[PDB]
Amino acid sequence: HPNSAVLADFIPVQLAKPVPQRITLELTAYGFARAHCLSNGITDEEGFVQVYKTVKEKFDKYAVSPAQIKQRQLVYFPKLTDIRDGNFDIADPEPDQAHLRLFDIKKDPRGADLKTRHESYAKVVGKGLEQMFEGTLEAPDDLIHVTCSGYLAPSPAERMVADRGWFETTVTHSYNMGCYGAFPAIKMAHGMLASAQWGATPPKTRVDIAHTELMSAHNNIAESRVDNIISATLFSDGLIKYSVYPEDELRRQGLRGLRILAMSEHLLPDSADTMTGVPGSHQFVMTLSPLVPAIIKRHVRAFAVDLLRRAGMDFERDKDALSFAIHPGGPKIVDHVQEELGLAEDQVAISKSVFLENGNMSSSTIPHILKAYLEEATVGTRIACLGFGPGLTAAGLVLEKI
Amino acid sequence: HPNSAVLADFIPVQLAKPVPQRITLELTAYGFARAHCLSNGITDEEGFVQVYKTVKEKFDKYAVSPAQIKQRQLVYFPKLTDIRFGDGNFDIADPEPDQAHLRLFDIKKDPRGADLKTRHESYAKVVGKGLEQMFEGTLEAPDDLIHVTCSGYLAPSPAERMVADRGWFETTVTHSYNMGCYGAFPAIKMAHGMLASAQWGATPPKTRVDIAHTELMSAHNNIAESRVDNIISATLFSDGLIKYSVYPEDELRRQGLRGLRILAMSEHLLPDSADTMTGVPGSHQFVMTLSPLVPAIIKRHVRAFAVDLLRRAGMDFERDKDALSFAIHPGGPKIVDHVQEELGLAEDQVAISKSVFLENGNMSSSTIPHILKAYLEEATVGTRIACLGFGPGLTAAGLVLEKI
Ligand code: NA
Ligand code: NA
Repeated sequence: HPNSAVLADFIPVQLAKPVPQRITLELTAYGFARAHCLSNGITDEEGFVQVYKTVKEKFDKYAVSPAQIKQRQLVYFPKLTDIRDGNFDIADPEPDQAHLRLFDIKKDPRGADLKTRHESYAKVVGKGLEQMFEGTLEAPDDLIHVTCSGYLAPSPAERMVADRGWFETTVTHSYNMGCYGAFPAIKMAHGMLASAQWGATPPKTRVDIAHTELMSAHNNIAESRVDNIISATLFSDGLIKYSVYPEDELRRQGLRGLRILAMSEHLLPDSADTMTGVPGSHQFVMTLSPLVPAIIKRHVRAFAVDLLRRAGMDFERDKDALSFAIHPGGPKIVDHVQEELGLAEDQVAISKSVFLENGNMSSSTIPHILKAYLEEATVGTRIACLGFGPGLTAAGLVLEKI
Repeated sequence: HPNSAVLADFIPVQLAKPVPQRITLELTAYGFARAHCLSNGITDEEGFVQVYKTVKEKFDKYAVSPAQIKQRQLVYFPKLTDIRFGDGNFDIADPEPDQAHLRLFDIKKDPRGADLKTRHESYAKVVGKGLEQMFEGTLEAPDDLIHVTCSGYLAPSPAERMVADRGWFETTVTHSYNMGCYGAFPAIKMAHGMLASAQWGATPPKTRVDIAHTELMSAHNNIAESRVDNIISATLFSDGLIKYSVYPEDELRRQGLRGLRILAMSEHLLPDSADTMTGVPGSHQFVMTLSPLVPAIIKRHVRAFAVDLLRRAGMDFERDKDALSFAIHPGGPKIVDHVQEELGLAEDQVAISKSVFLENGNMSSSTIPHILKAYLEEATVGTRIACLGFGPGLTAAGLVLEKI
C-alpha cells in the first residue's frame, strides 16, 4: 500500500524489578501515616499507632488491591533492601544512589523538590533510553519523545540522540498529553511520513517513538485524600519504544507490523476539571475525580462508531471481528468500555492482562498492549484502540496486522 | 498547488502595555539586590547599599541595554503607575484585587516569590484571557489547534479549556511543548503533517489548523540568582501571544487570503552543545541557563544548515541567496548579526528580524511568528523567505516559505 504507515518493533525496558502489590500497599500506607504525623506534629507513639490504623483502613477500602494489580514497576519505591517492631526500617541509600530516594518519612514529608526529582528523572530515563535503543543500527529520520512525567530542556531524548551522533535526526517533544500520549505521537509520526511524501522534507523511512513515564517520581505521601491513595496505588512506571515505517520500507525489511488505517481525537464536554495535573514545588500534582468512568462510558460508543467509520468499517457489521485495545485508566475502565460496546472477553483480554500484570503505566500502557497484539495475533487481525486522558480527551486508532 | 500548506492570518494579542527597557533594568537590579539581602538575612542599610551598588554594576555590564531592546511586554512586571520611588529605592503599590495573581515576585519577605503551582495558576488565568482575545474573530472551528508554549504546562491546558468553552468538540488539540524559542517550527511541521495525513486518508479531509503561541517568559522571573546569565535572561526575554492558521492551498485560495506557502522544513541538533542552554522546572519557576558560547556554536553550524535547507526547497544557496529574505530568530542581541555575517547577507535581508527584537525583546517561540506576520504584510508576492531558529539542544530549525 502507498500512503500507508505501520507500527513495528516494540521494545520495552525494565529498569527495576516489579514490586508485589501487597508490599507496595503495606509500605505506602506506612509512609502516608508517617508523613501525616510529621505534617501535623504528631510525635507520640500511641498517636502514630492511631493514625496508622486509620490510614490502613482507608488503604484497605480504597487502594487498588493485589487482586486488581499483581505488581508494579516503581523505580522510586524503596529497594527491598532495605526495607526492615511494628514499623518498617527504611535504610538510607548509599550516597552512590541517593537519586533514587525522592520521599522522606523522617524529616520533611514533602520529600525531594521538583528540581531534584527532574535531575533524577534525567539520569534514570537517560539510562532507560540507552537500553531501549541499544539494538538500533541506523538513526531514525525522526525520534519522538513522549512523557508527562519530566520536562527538561534539552530533554533526555535530545541528549541520547546527540550521544549517538545522530545529527540528521529531528527530535520532537510530545508532552503533557497524559495517559493517551501514544495517540498524538503516532499521529505526528504518520504526519512526518506524509509530509515527506508531499515533498516538504527529503524521503524518510522510519520514525521512532520513545515513551519514558516515571509516574513513581511524583509520589505525594503527604496528602491523604482518597483520590491520592488511589493514584499512589494505581500508577506505575513504563519505558518502551517502537517504530513507524512507510509500508514499502516495512516490507523491504521483512517486518510484521500494525498498519494505521484511521485516527481520531477530541475533547469530551463537561469534563475538564475531572482529571488534572499541575507542576508544584515538589511534584506534578494530580487529581482524578470519581466521575471520570461515567463520562468515558457516556461517550465511548459514539466515538468508536465514528472511529470505525473513518477506517471504512461499520460498527454494527464489523465490531464482532475486531480486537479492542483499551487503555486501562483505572481498575474498571476496560470492563465499562467492554459493557458499553457489548464486547466479548476475547476482544479485550490483552488490555485486562496488561493492566493486571503492570498497573497503569500512563502513556506507555497502550504500546505494551499493542506490543502483545503484534506478537500474538494472526496477520489480518484488525484492532480498534481507545484511550482517554486529561481534557477529558478521547483518542482512537484503527490498525490492521500485516 | 496540490499537496501544499500555507500560513496565513497572524493575530497577536497584547495583554500589557510594554515597559521601556531602562525602568525594567532599574527595578530588576533593585529586586536582585533586595532578594540577595533577604536570602542572606542582611538587614543593615549600608549593607544593602553596598550589595545594590555591586548589583547595578553587574547590570551595567551584562544586562541587555535600552539601545538593544527598546521595550518589552512583561505581564508580570508592575505597571509604571504602580511604582513608587524617590530615595534610590523602589516600592510597588498593591495591585487591583482582580490583578493580584500578577504579582509573582516578593521583595519584602521570601525572595523566591510564588511557588511553581501558584505561577501555573496565574499563567492559566492570563493565558485563558489571551486566548479568548486571540480567537474572538474566529468564525468557524479549526480542525486542529496546536498549543505552543515553553512557559506553563497544565493538564488540561488553557488551550484545551478554551476549545471546550467554545463548544469545539470536533477539534483535535495537540500540545507542542518544551521546544523553546524555536517552537513555531515543530508546530508548523505538525500542522503540515495533519493536512498531509488527511490527504493520505487516515482522517477525514481538513481545511484549517490553528496554532496558538502563548509565552509568558516574565512569569519565570528569578531575582534570587545573581549569576550573570540570569541577569541576561531576566533582561532579554519578554512575553508574546500570537495565533496563525495553516491552510491547504486550495482552501486558502477559496478564501481569497494571501499567505506564506511552505516549500521545505528541516530541524536537527547541533553537536556538543546540550549544556549550553537549559531549563529545568524547580520549586518556584523554570530555571534557565544560557552559555556565552551559544552564538559561536550557532554561527559555526548555520551555513551548512542553510545550504541544506535551501536545497530541500529546490534552491541553490550561493546562486539564490541574494533574492531571499531571511527570517532569523533573535535569540540574543548579537544573534541576527552573527547569522547575517556568516551567511554574507545584506542588512535589508534581515531587517524585520532586527526590528522585531529591538521593539519587543526575545518573546521565545512567539518571535518568529511576529517576524512572519510582518513579511506576510510587507513583502512582494513571490518573495521567498528562509526562516532560521535556534533553541535548546542546541537545535537548528529551518523553513522555506513563498508569499502567495
Ligand atoms: Na526538537
Ligand atoms: Na490532545
